[PDB]
Amino acid sequence: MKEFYLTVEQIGDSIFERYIDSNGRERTREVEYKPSLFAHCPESQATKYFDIYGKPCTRKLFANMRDASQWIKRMEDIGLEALGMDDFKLAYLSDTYNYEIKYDHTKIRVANFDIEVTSPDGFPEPSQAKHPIDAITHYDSIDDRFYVFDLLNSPYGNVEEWSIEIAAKLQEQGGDEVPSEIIDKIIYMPFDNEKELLMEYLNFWQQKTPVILTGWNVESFAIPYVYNRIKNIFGESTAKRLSPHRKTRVKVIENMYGSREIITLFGISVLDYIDLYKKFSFTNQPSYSLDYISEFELNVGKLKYDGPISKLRESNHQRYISYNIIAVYRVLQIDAKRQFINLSLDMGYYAKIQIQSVFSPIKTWDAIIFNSLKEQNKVIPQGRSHPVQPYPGAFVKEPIPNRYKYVMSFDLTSLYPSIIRQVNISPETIAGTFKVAPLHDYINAVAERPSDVYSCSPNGMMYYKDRDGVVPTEITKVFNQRKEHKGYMLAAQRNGEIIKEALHNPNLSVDEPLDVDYRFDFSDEIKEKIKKLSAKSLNEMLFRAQRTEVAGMTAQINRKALINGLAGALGNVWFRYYDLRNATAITTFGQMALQWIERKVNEYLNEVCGTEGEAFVLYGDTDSIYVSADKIIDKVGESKFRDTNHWVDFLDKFARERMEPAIDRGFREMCEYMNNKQHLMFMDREAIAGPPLGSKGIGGFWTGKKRYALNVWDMEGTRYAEPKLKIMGLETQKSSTPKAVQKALKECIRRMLQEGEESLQEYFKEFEKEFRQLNYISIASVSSANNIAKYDVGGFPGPKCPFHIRGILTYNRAIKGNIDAPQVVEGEKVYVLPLREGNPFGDKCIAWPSGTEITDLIKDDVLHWMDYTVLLEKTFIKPLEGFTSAAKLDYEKKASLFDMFAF
DNA sequence: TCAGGTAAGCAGTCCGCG
DNA sequence: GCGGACTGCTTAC
Ligand SMILES: Nc1ccn([C@H]2C[C@H](O)[C@@H](COP(=O)(O)OP(=O)(O)OP(=O)(O)O)O2)c(=O)n1
Ligand SMILES: [Mg+2]
Ligand SMILES: [Mg+2]
Repeated sequence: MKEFYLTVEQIGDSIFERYIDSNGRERTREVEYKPSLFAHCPESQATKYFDIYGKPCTRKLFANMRDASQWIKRMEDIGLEALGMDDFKLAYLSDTYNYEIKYDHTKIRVANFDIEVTSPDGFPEPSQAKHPIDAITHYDSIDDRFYVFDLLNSPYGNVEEWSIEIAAKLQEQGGDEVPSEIIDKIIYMPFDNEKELLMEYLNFWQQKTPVILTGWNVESFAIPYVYNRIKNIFGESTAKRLSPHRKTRVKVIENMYGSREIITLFGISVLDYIDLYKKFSFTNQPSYSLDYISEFELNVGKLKYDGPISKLRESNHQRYISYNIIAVYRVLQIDAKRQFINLSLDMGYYAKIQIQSVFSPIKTWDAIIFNSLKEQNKVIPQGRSHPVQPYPGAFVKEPIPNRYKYVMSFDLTSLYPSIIRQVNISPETIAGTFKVAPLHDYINAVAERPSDVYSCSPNGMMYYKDRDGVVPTEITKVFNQRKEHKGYMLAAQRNGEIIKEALHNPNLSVDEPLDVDYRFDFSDEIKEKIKKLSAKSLNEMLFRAQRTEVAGMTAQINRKALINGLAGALGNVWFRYYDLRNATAITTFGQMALQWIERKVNEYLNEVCGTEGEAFVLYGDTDSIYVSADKIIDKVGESKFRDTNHWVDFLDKFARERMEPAIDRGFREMCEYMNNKQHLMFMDREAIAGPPLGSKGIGGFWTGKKRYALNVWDMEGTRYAEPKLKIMGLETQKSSTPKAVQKALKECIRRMLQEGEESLQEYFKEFEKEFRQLNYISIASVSSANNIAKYDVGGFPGPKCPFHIRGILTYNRAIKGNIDAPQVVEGEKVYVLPLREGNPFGDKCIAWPSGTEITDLIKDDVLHWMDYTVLLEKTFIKPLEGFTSAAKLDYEKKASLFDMFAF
């Protein structure tokens, strides 16, 4: 076995490292690491160390890390650059693991835990920890066991032991329905008192010390609550046993409004799953409660109980403990699906950072680039201070609002990273500048050629062509990984569609799902076998295919996110390689590329159609073009196609055989114009969109920038069994839009695009008539709630008070005095409802914590005073009015001369 | 909402617009 | 009532 680190820390002049040794065993060591830093030196001094610009450096080897840090300070005092890796544990990892790390996840202890705390007087604050911890469930990935620590005796009630037998039984049997597959994995430990529970928990923790520590809100709640509670009962030294090195730090996390505390446990890598989910899922959710996310991710029912959670232990200890166990399992279930832990480990070990640093793209890239440059004995520059300066980004074309019947789209592959590679944009590759013409002049190829020597961006920057910069080199490596995983994702997607087709004609038989790798396109043999399978086996295969697609999505999109993160890091003042010249070189080239190719595609299609000056490109955003294909379809004639799939094939062939070579010629010319190092502008066909053949559907529409809908039949080579709606920006896509309203607006759009005006009018009429029956939560708007205190003029709305904040203030007055009433949390999200005039709440709206039922203290009055009319107009009618006017449709049948009863 | 980036949409407040 | 200046929030990329 090749060795790999688990955790690394600097504590004074020592590195503390936990690691897996050559025999696969977990060990810990203290190393008195002597760091090196660098200073510029005269050419007269023979050296093997050079900075990124090729200037010679002397290496200074320090007696200890404190000496090195002090030297950095004195160098600032003198006014001289202190070069090298100033984060010493990153240098330590680089020296200790001077190879591509291969890690074995089976040896890494991943701990998932959740605690329960009964509190009669509101939310139990982690920084006070004034209430007993009465349950802990702690899952250990190495043991594959759920360790349950259950407090039987508390000042808030004495209870009986939890029953695994009742826990396993169905809810319909009066049981808790703890999943059958974890029942035999539960190790249950009841405790007479809290001191014994906590002492035993620490002994357990010492035996099975987490490397990766996760759960739901563990960083903001569970960890600080456990640490502070132990601290309160036993003292500080005992609480610090949560750290393998007995070192902890209270860390103050600042935001805009804006501060909270966490506990850093040295020698542990905390990856709170809520934060992993927020970074890696690419969702924006109305609520981030575990119940909400679990329901969204797994389609599992909410954990049902009677009364408040503050009385659950006393009234139903059995359910209390079962739900604590289930809470831990649901995070495991989400991860088995999303694979964010696996992703974090992959990224972390690739970069050679503390695993928790994956949350920082700057730290991630700083380490990758340092390791790369170190291999060539090059020396990284010192991070400098920079004022924050705004800079220009992408071009977005203003579309003409309209219906668009036949649409084909194209999108540049990893644009920004591709620009970096093509132009060779890097700190050490800057060759100089050239005199800029207006962007329009480059777009139209009338400007003077920037350089005959160097590779250029239209922002005025020139780059060397003799060798690749470190940024192009390293971005290429991660890009290639992304490309591989996207390949697996798309194959699984295509494979899913094959299964969906078979599900139309399932064989009536008893059989098993096929053992197949869904990351690769099914062979003919597999395809034949699939057509002979039962619906039960096919649905299981579909589930597996979709789980494979999810796994591939996680791996690809977040590698895409990482490489795009490097382009953005160049525009962040804290990045070691911050340079607005390089950040703007990328964005400005991107603007030119889009508009260059818009002109080229327009010219090509005008030529092939035998027309002049017509706009075929209807829209573009950053690196995409949307092309009107009406004229292409019309040249062969609607009536010449057998079915929808026939014209989809035609457009697919047209894109591949005609348009793609034209796009490529256009970009090859642009590459020569800018004298770039390597042509890397690859613009794959994305969507083929249109109405079903023979229908009255409109196919698509745009209302404005970043606001459109398309009926897609093929997306990047995935031919759908059923057409899929691609809706961007519209209210159906916004977490702020009520759930039921998203659903209704989506159906209106479906009818518009697939069936036509009449079908849309029928549905509108029905929804308008029935909507007052919808559950209040389904028709509540959602909003983040920041700056509640600012607009609070005890306790009424101050000047310019936002609508949702007014709602919260209404809520606060209506629950005033109640210690048990759920409190709106600053920075979190609320449901919002309008209130009818003359209501007992004294204002026009009310808001309460999102993902929850409004407290029974006021529920009936809210339900009675809900303004359904205002609700409908604001969330449904107004957006729909926007869709239909853009599409030139009416959602209500206009009067005609035919209106003499007989239609 | 600690944690790479910019562009740009819509809701709402305030208040002008004879 | 619509829209402009402005804040707040949320999306596309
Ligand atoms: N969060 C984001 C999203 C996008 N972009 C920029 C960089 C992208 O390269 C460009 C185009 O966005 P795409 O969504 O088309 O993503 P890519 O082109 O990078 O990848 P691909 O199109 O291959 O999926 O926009 C960004 O800086 N930050
Ligand atoms: Mg792209
Ligand atoms: Mg794009």
